[PDB]
Order: sequence, then structure tokens, then C-alpha cells
Amino acid sequence: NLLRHLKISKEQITPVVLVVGDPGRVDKIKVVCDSYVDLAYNREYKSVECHYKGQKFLCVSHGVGSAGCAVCFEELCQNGAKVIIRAGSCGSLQPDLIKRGDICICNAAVREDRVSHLLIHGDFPAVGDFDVYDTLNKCAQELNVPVFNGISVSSDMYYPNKIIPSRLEDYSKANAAVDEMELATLMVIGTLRKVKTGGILIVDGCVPHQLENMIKIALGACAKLATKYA
Amino acid sequence: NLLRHLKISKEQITPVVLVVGDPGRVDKIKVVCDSYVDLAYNREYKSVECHYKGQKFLCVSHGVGSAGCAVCFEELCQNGAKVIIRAGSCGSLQPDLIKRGDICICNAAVREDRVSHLLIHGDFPAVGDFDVYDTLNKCAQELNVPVFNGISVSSDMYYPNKIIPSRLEDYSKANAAVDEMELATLMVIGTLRKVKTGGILIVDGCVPHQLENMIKIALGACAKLATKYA
Amino acid sequence: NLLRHLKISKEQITPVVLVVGDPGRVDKIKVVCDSYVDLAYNREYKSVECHYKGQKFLCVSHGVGSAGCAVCFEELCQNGAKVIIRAGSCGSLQPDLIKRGDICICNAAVREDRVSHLLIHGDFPAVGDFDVYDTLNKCAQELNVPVFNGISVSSDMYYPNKIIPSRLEDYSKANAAVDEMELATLMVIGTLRKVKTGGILIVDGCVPHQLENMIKIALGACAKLATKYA
Amino acid sequence: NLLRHLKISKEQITPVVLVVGDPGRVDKIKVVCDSYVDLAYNREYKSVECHYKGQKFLCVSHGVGSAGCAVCFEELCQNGAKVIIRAGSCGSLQPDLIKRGDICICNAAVREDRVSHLLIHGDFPAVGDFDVYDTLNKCAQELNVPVFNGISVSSDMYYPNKIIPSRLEDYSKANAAVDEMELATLMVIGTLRKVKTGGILIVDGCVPHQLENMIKIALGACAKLATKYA
Amino acid sequence: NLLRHLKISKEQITPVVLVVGDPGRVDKIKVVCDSYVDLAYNREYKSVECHYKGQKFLCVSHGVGSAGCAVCFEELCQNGAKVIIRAGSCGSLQPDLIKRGDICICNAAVREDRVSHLLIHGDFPAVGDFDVYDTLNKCAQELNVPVFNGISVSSDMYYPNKIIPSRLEDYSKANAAVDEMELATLMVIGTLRKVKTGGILIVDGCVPHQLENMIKIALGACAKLATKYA
Amino acid sequence: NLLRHLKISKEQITPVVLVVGDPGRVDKIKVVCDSYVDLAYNREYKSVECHYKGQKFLCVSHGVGSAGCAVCFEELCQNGAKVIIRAGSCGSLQPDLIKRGDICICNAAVREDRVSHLLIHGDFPAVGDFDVYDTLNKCAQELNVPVFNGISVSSDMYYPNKIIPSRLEDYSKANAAVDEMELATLMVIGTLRKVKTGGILIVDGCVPHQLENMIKIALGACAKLATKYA
Ligand SMILES: Nc1nc2c(CN3C[C@H](CO)[C@@H](O)C3)c[nH]c2c(=O)[nH]1
Ligand SMILES: Nc1nc2c(CN3C[C@H](CO)[C@@H](O)C3)c[nH]c2c(=O)[nH]1
Ligand SMILES: Nc1nc2c(CN3C[C@H](CO)[C@@H](O)C3)c[nH]c2c(=O)[nH]1
Ligand SMILES: Nc1nc2c(CN3C[C@H](CO)[C@@H](O)C3)c[nH]c2c(=O)[nH]1
Ligand SMILES: Nc1nc2c(CN3C[C@H](CO)[C@@H](O)C3)c[nH]c2c(=O)[nH]1
Ligand SMILES: Nc1nc2c(CN3C[C@H](CO)[C@@H](O)C3)c[nH]c2c(=O)[nH]1
Repeated sequence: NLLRHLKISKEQITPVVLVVGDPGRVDKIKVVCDSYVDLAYNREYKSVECHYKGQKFLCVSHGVGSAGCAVCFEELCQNGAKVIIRAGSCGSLQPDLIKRGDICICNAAVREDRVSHLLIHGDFPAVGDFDVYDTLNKCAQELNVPVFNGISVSSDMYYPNKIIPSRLEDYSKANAAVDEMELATLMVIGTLRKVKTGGILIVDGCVPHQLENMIKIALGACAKLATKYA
Repeated sequence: NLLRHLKISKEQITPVVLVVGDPGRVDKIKVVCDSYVDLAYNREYKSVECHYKGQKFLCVSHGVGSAGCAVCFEELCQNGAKVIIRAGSCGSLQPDLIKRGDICICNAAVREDRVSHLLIHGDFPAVGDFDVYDTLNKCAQELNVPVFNGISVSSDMYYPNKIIPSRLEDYSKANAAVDEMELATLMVIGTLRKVKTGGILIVDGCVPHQLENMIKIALGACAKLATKYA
Repeated sequence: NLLRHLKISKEQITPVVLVVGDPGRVDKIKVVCDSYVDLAYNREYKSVECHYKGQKFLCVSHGVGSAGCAVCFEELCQNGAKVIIRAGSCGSLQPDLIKRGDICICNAAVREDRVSHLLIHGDFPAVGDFDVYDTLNKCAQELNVPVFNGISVSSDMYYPNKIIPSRLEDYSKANAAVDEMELATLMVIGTLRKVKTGGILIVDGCVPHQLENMIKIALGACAKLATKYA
Repeated sequence: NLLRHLKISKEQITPVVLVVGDPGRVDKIKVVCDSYVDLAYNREYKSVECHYKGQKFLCVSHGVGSAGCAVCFEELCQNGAKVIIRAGSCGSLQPDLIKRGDICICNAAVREDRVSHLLIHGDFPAVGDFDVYDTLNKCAQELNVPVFNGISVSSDMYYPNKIIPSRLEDYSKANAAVDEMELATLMVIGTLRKVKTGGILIVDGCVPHQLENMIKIALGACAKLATKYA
Repeated sequence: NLLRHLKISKEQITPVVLVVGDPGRVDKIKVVCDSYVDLAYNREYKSVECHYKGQKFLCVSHGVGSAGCAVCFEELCQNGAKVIIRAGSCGSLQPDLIKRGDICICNAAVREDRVSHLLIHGDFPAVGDFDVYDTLNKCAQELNVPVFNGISVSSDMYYPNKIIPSRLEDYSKANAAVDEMELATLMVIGTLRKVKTGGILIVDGCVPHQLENMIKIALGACAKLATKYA
Repeated sequence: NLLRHLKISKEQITPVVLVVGDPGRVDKIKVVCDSYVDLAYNREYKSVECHYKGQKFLCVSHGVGSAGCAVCFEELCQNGAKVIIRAGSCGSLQPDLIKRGDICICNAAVREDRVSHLLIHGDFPAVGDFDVYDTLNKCAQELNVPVFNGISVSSDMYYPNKIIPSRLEDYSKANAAVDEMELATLMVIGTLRKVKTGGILIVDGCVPHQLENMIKIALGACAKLATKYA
């Protein structure tokens, strides 16, 4: 009855889960909370129960990339998670506007993965839950942290090569804001499994103070959403 | 300088535009407003300037289907429209839950068209603007009209045949709420052209009182959004 | 028992039907006939019974674009139509040869739609009926009206954008003659439903005298074909 | 200056060319003519100059399958051929109607090959020249030979397997008449190279007297078309 | 009970079969052997029983191109063949390295055909049997003939055109060694039918002494593999 | 100059690299070697320099899934790696033959990922280097460990759902041996970057003694290959 990859039980899964790519970030996040309980660490999947503003929610690492994070998300979604927010990093696709250190709260994503397409036809949108999105924006607002909003390109290719052109410039022209590797996968799995999803991202390419802010927004949103299930 | 299909000028285009499929519905809507000015009627595209709650916005018919409505939307988006809301009909994809006469406010759509794909790669999401979506939901709330929220399948096939199976059942299993023929196209064009879009739909298959409510919600939302540009 | 979109009954459908995009053109055509009976006008679909050279046939508008015209064509094909000719406008893909005002009678089309593909695999040809094509050419000949013949690109994209290149130049190099938005859809639906189809088109871009000629050819062809079923 | 695969020169290519799959059939055809000149035989490509009803035209074998016949057709089309008719065998896709020994004159084809798609987008139709089609039908008529007309499925798969279902039944439901392996390729290459093409086929599965008739029709059509260039 | 295209019986099929494109090459090969028996010649498919170094194996021509060779390979694979080696010609995709007359022993291929895709999804690799590959390399070694190794692009397009760019340059950049028209098809059919396959190729574009060497390698490999079934 | 994800320098990269999914397995492997040096551990990427049978080679974890492992492989391939062997786990696709605990040495893979397709067209084969494959088989032989050989399905979907059928059964019918999530990606990246690749896998679904054997084979192969560059 322990989940195959997360190595936690269904009973340990909270209604709200904060997901990040780097197991290292789970450790940086848990110390910002009021208290925590280390649950498991298997492969790239580190799981910790966070206690913040009177609420209880997991923080779990999902690894780099769509196929690996899908394993995490399916295990969460099929064992009781109701809300999953991804707090990640990204590149900017609008370098004149969205700069290193800026924070973007994303409502939808480009499905440049494979796993979403093995679950549902490509015409289906990768879209986040509105309430989750609204909650994230309202936490940023009350903490007086400027944020951008927009679509993320979730691509399985970190390192392009020179035979098949990358579609990033196309998507920049299409007004996509940022790029990362997991959000589209989260969104599609969430929709299929009736789990509410969202995404908040910090730009590092194309400030640890801004990371701190981003983390506070994400933790604030998780606690607010957790109250609806407690 | 008159738009090719709408036969109105750039000067007649308001920041907010309400779009519907049936030119007949434009006439039913304009009489609900405080006053109106008939502007043009060419092919299936009927254009009227609506006056409601102190604000000015167009109501324009777009015809049945994605290729025909894209012509309308491009003409609007490239000549000054900032916000386009589609008020339409739809079928239910969740017949146990969403019944004839129910109203659905949609945040995203399945791109089962061609024109969106001739504009941008299929992986790109058809997603509405959050503020437009929020505004529509808040008008429904203050008018005490129950609504559903969810994804619409926008399909170019009204009448299926028995050789290639329809994907509607797949999309129902994927938790799509309703189906119609234009919303995905609107959403994608809007994103590409920096125009904020949304969709409110009334189920008729798989009550004129509910139509009345739906129209009041749509008109209420248009006026609220129009104040941001006046 | 009234057709859902055309709002005419099966009994009102004649063996031969002339289809056009613009409901306005139905009114310009009906007055050229010996007499007519207005039948219905719903959404963009205007239906009139035409009387010409001793024969009876409908003239029906189908609207702009493939998804909307498919609704019209399916309603006709599934309720007794045997022959459907499209009389439309188009752009030239061979600007040195085929000029504004020229008339093209088309035998086949490029399926740059979606609905045909939701009915049958893309490898299937959009091709007109030979007898219909022959009849159209022979009416042009006896009226001494020069015509071109060739393939039409039926595209769902009227207004290209600058991210995904348009395939029009490719199709021009491939020796496609003209471009419009509906003929491929008509052809494929006709083949699937055992209805004989054809297309005659007048170039306006890339003379009302030529429109007059084109209309006479189309009406002449309809009457000739109608005699085979009377 | 000898063609790479046919091993004949440009000077030996006539305006009209009759193509068949089996080099053996070229020998059976040449003896039906008034006289002939053996030109070349290289790989599967046998070339003979036929003399019939006062006209001169080549008969050339193209081998089994699309990639191999494309080599033949390109060599012909790029070195002066104006008209190419394929006289072949086929299976029936309408077994209640079209029986073993029946003859089908085809106007269009399903592009279930690869080479046509490496030349032009899949949406482009594989369609024959109308005049060639008309000529074939009129020769059958004057010889009092009943023929069918319809679309051929040109498939690269002779022997299906049980993992990926064959699309033949789908195409039968779509009203395709017959199936073979080369006609779509001929049609597309012809259109691209401004060469007029056609196809006449004899059903053998799913009578040498009927083969004789079919050959007379094809030879009759070739001579008639040859007069337009002599 | 005679195979439909090869016109030989199941009893005449040996465990090892050497395949070539040109029926002419079968005649050049059979005279290099210790003795031979001409079996059949139908269409482009010439079949001869070869006797070499104490072993018995067929040499069969498959024609130009994937659809035609698939017919040959299926007939062989479904009637007892255990090992099929293709001895062919090719172009060089690495012109600075791999020169006219050089020999390449190929382990895998690019599936630029259609028939393989009508048998199994495109993601499936066209890959040869390792033992066959090893055997070919070891015969070259003991005959002191330098060879290259690498991937072949098997393309259905011999003659490119100027609308759709050829992927050959892409595949050259991807480190494909050579190009021909049949090896991918052989490999995929072999895998599906549990037949061990391989390929040895001589470059002629982008020496009959080298052809002689290549033939000795292929015949040497066939005899070695034949001993495992005798 | 430290690699972005591995956090090791180019100077620390050895000609031969052993890759595994689980950073935990790197620790189990390093203690089997004669000695080791822990280099880095960042995200899911653990890097250790292994010393075995007189040779030096890295062991590096790549995480679960194609997009995440591509990051690892690109960093290795673009900074001096010449040989990469994947030692992994897998499921059996031939449950009557290949059982839990069995070892499979794979020559090729099914590309059911996205990243390989963002690098090169789908028709390109995912194929391993023959010498690497041969070396692995010869180490198994000298250690008297029975192994299977065959193709792996590399799929981005660990957890199927019930809307889009999984292709695993199709691939089982096609004679694929096993399934995992990374080998196709490794193979394609290796081919593109001129790095020799291979794969050895232990079945756990559909014995730690067998794991021990598998590890000895992999370490034995790495040392043998390392001698060619030392
Ligand atoms: N695709 C992409 N993603 C990112 C990210 C975001 N995440 C960082 C990590 C790879 O370093 C993945 O989990 C995604 C930062 N920069 C980039 C970039 O340049 N590209
Ligand atoms: N696809 C689809 N759309 C609709 C709609 C909504 N609109 C109604 C009109 C076609 O009748 C189009 O503009 C879309 C109602 N019912 C249905 C249905 O059954 N199917
Ligand atoms: N695709 C396309 N069609 C047309 C047409 C023909 N019809 C006119 C109408 C759009 O104005 C559609 O019903 C198709 C005229 N010009 C053009 C053009 O530039 N492009
Ligand atoms: N695809 C297909 N073609 C044919 C043909 C027609 N030609 C016969 C030859 C293969 O035997 C090819 O050149 C195509 C006859 N029967 C069949 C069949 O069952 N299938
Ligand atoms: N695709 C391709 N194949 C070849 C070949 C190899 N074979 C030669 C024959 C066509 O001449 C086919 O059976 C494949 C030689 N040159 C070339 C070339 O330029 N291109
Ligand atoms: N696709 C797939 N892979 C595996 C594997 C192999 N690896 C184990 C790990 C996921 O548990 C990935 O890195 C791939 C074991 N079992 C299975 C399975 O059932 N399916």
C-alpha cells in the first residue's frame, strides 16, 4: 500500500500538495514553514509534511521532466490529492518584459511533452484551475509582490540541437510568457483526474530574495486552499 | 477602410465585443439593451452597437463554424477589439450533471478545428482570459443564476458519421463539460492578437427563461469590462 | 421533420441543389430564374426553390467556411439531394494566367479543412463528379464563355499570420488553380453520401458581367442535371 | 542522356505513354498493336514503341508499388511525356457490385503511399485528368464494353498484418470502388509535372476475354489522345 | 501453393535468402556460385537456388522500392525464410568520408516508406539482426575488404522536387551513412515475422572490382549462416 | 565550466560512463568497484568516479523519464563521453518467456518519448552501438549468466489510463522484448552526438542475485570498453 515511487501511503497524502522539481528545494521550503515532518526520500522524489498558518500540506519533489513528474502526479492524484500547485523555475520568452528574477503565475501551458498525448488527444488544452490561479495572484497581491501572468511552454527539450528548429521563438511570437518542463503535464493529468492545479514560476534565464517571495506566495496559497478541505 | 466581411469601419469597433453565432440572436439581444444602433448586415455577419448600463459595446454575429467565425474574430482583433466574449449554445458532455437549459462559463477549449492549427502548433492551449471568466462568474453570482464551469469541445463536425469514430466520448471521459463549434478558435486568435476572450454557453441538447438569464450575464459582463476602456 | 439548420422539410429538397456562400447571392440568383418560391431563412442558410428552363431546383446559402457549410451539405445529402453544385468566388493561385473576373470549373480540391478529416482519412481525395464537371463545361461552351479548369485549395484560413507559413505558395507550385473555403468539404461529403458534386468559381482577388455569365452557366447546368431526375 | 532506369533517350519518349506493372504485360500488349519496336529492358522497366491505328506511343512497365513506379513516372514526365494512362489490375472494394473480371475506369485515388507525400502535402488530391477519363469511357462505349467508374485505394501494403488494422473496409464504406498500388502516385506526379493521367483497371480478386477488352480500350484511348500531339 | 509473386513453392524456400533489387544482379551472382538452379522469373522477381561453399540458399530479386519489395519479403518470411540479407547499391550521405565504390554494412535504417508504417507504429525501430551484421563484418575482415558501418536512409523518393524539402541533409547531419530504398522495410518486416535480417551496400553516387568484393562478402555470409540450419 | 545539472567539470568526464535511473543504485554500484570517488550530487543526478579492473569510468544517475535523462546524456555527450551504457530495470513484454529477474541486453528501442522527436524525425531509428552490445553479451557469457536480447519499448507513460489505449500490446505482438523509459532517448542522442551506446536491463514486473549479476556484466563491459581510450 506504499506508493511505488513516492514511498508514502495514501494516508499521508493531504488534500493540498506543493510540488517542486529539485528535492533540494523541498528542504529549503520545509524550514520556512512553522514545522515539518520528513516522510520519505526515494529516487528523485522527496516528500515532507509541511505545517503552515494552521494548515497541513505535503511538499514533494517531482524531478526534471514530464515523464518523471507524471509518475509523481499520478501517484498523488490517484491517492487523494485535490489540489496540486507547482512552484518551479523557468526561462523568459519575452526578454524585454519578463526579466531574470521575475515571477510568473501561469494559467495554461503548451503540451510539448509525450505523456499528456499518451493520455488524451493533442487538441485538449493544458489549463490550470481558475481558483488556484486566483488564490496565487491574491497572495502575491497581499504580500505586495509584482507578478506576471501568462502561458508556459512546457518542453521536453532542454538542450536544442541544430537539425529540427526549436518552436520556442514561434511560441514567443504567439505570446507565451515563459518556458519550463512540467506544468502542461501537471495540468492535463489534473484535469483528467479531477484535481485542481496551478503553477508559479521564477525566471532564472532565457535573485534569492525573489525566490523567498515566490515561496511565501506558494506556501500562502497552499494554506488558503487547505482550509477548504480541513 | 470598411472591414471586408463585417462591413463596418475601425472607428465603429468598441473595446468590448459580444459575439454570437446566429444573426437572429443579435436582434434578440439588442432589444434587451437600453438602446442600440444597427451598423451593418453582410453575409452571416450582423453588427449592432449596444448601449447598456452607461457603456457602449458591439454585438456581432459570427456564423456557424470555426473557419467562418475566424474571419469575424480576425477583423475585430486586428481593428481595435480588446475583449471578445462569445455567448452561444452547446450540447452537454456530462448528461447526468449538466442538463438542458443549464449555463456553462468556459475557461478553455479543445481545438478540434483546422484554422487554429494553421495559425499555431497544436500543442498550444485554447484558453480564455481569467479576468473575463471571473467577470462572467461574478455577474452570474450577483444575478443569483446557477452556472457550471468547464472546458468546451469546439468541434468542426456537427453531424458525425460511422467510419471515423467521434472523439466526444473520449473528451467526456476527460471531463470536458460541453461541446460547440467556435470557442477554441476565438481563444487561440485572441491569445495570438493580445485580445482577452471568454465564453458563456447555454445547453440545448447532448428554456427561454435561462436564455434570458444567460443574456443578462453576458451583457452585464460586457458593461463591466467596457468601463476599463471608457 | 424540418431540417435543423435549413428549416425546410425533406419534401422541399429537390434532386439538384445549387449552393452559394452568401445568402445575398441566393436573392440575386432567384430573380434570374423564370420564377421562384422563398422557402426559409435561418441563420446564414437561405433556401429558395428556383424554376428555370422547365425544371425545379433549390438554391441554398451555406455560409463562410467548412464547418458551417458541412451542416448545410449533410442536411441536403441525408434528405434526398442527388446533385449539389457550388457556385462561389475564389482567389487566383496563378496570377499571370488566371485573372480577376475569370471563371474556373473545378474537378478536385485540397482538403485544408478539419471536418472532412473527422469523416474520412486524409489520404482520401476531394474529387468532384465527372458528369457534373462535364455539364458545367458544356454549358460554358454553348454560352461562349471562356473558362479555366483546375484544382481549388479549400482552406479554413482566410487571414494568414506570420508564425506558421501558409501553404498557398506550395499549392501554386503544385499547379492548384484557385483558392476558396468550401469545395473540398462538399466533395468529400458528396462522395461519402453518394451525391454528385461540382464547383464553378469566379476570381475576385489573389466584373459583374462575368458574375452574370457564371450564374447563367450554373443555372444552365442545374436545369440540365435536373432533367435526369424529373 | 539515357534515362537512368528506363534506359531510353528523351527522343524515344512519345507524347502518350501506356504504363503497366508487369513487364510481361508489355509483351502481351505489343503483339495486339499493328506493329512495335522493342526499345529497352532494364530491371523491371520494359519499354516498347507501339504502333496502333496510325499513331505512335510507348508502352512501359513500372513494377509493383509506388516508390518503384514513381521512378518510371518521373523519368517519363521530366522528358516529354504529356499523357500517361495506367492499365492495371485491382481488387474489388464493393464485392456485391464489382466482380472478378469487371473493368473500372478511375478518376481519383487514395494516397496510401509515401512518395506522393514526400512531394506534396497530404491534403492535395490524387485526381486524374478529365479528358483522359472521358476518352477511356468513350472507347469502352464504342466497343460496347460495360465499365464501372470510381475511386481507387492505392495502398503500399499488399499483405496486411494483424497489429495495425487495414483501412480498406473504411474506404469501402467511403465508396471507394477498387484497390491497387500505383494510381495515386501517377496522378499526383502528373499534376505536379503538368502531365495528364488516367487509369483503367481489371478486377482479379478482393477472365482473359475481359483483359483483351480492357487492353483494346486502353490502346484505343492512347491512339485517340496521340492524335492531339502528332 | 505457389507464392503469388515469386512463383516458387514453400518447399523451394531455403533458411537463408540473399535479396537484391535488380533481377539482372541475380544472374551476375548465380555464376559466381559453385552451381545454381534457375527456379522462377515473374514480374521483377527472379528466384535462383545458389550452391556455395557446401551450402544451399536462394538469391531473389525484389525490385525497386519499398511497396514492391515488401511483397517479396512477406512471401519469403511467411513461407520459411529464417535469414534475409539485402545486397544493394546506395548513395553516400557522408561524401568526404564514404566514396563511390565503398561498401557499407548497415545495422539500422530510417523508415522513410509507407508500408512499414501500415504494419507497425512509426516509433518502432528499423534494426537489423546483430549476428547477421557480425557475420557480414567478419567475412569482409577475412577477405581483407575495408567496409564502413552505419545507418541507411531508406527513402521512397528517388527524385526529389522543389516544394517539400528532402530530409536527406537532416539525416546526414544526424550521422546516417548512406541512402537507398528498401532496407528499412526488410528490417521491420523481419522483426515482425521473426526473421533475421541484414544489409550490405555499395556506393555508386550521392568500381566493378568493389562489386565483386561485396558479392563475395554477401555469399560468404549466406553460406556461414546457412550452416546453422542445415 | 561545471555542467549545469551534473555539477561536474568536463575534466571529470571519462570516455566510458555507466548510467542508471536511481541515484541510490549509483551508491550500490560504487561499493562493488575496487575503489571510487564521490564527485557530485545535484537534483536526481549523482556522479561517482568508479575504479574497476584497472580502469576508470563514471557512474551517473539520470532520473526517471526521457526529458530528465536527456539533460544528463546531452551534458555527458557534449563534454567528452565516448561510450554510455544504461543499466536499468524493465517490465517484460513476453511474460511466457522473459520472467521476473531475467536480464535483457538491448540493441534498439521504440521511441515513445518526445525529446528524441524534437531532435530528429520519427523515422530515424533508436539503435545501440554493435560493439557495446557485443561487449555486454560477451561479459555475460564469460560470467555464465543467461541473458535475453531484444528491442525495448521506451515509453513516457508509466501509468496508463483508459481513454487512449496503450501501445504495449501492439509492441509485444511486434516482438519487442521489454519496456522501460529512457533507452530510446539515450540511443538517439548518442547517434546524433557520435557517442556509442548500449543497454542492459533486469526485469522486475510486466531477485537481488540477478541484480548482482547484471551489475557485474555492466561493470565488466565498462572496463573492457575503457581500455580502448586509456
Ligand atoms: N525548458 C526549459 N526549462 C527551464 C527551467 C525550469 N526547470 C528547471 C529544470 C531544468 O533545469 C526543469 O525541471 C525545468 C529553467 N530554465 C529553463 C530552460 O532554459 N528551458
Ligand atoms: N458541435 C456541436 N455544437 C453544438 C451547439 C452550439 N452551436 C450551435 C451551432 C450549430 O447548431 C454552432 O454555431 C454551435 C449546439 N448543439 C451542438 C452539438 O450537438 N454539437
Ligand atoms: N481562402 C480564400 N477564399 C477566398 C474567396 C472565396 N469565398 C469568399 C468567402 C470569404 O470571403 C468564402 O466563403 C470563400 C475569395 N477570396 C478568397 C481568399 O483570398 N482566400
Ligand atoms: N493493394 C492491392 N493491389 C492489388 C492488385 C493490383 N496490382 C497487382 C500488383 C500486385 O500483385 C500491383 O502492381 C497492384 C491486384 N490485387 C490487389 C490487392 O489485393 N491489393
Ligand atoms: N534513395 C536512393 N537510393 C539509391 C540507390 C540504391 N538502389 C538503387 C535503386 C534505384 O536506382 C533502388 O532499388 C535503391 C542508389 N542510388 C540512390 C539514390 O540516389 N537515392
Ligand atoms: N515504462 C515502464 N518502465 C518500467 C521500468 C524501468 N524503469 C524504472 C523507472 C520507473 O519505475 C524508470 O526509470 C524506468 C520498470 N517497470 C516498468 C514499467 O512497468 N513500465
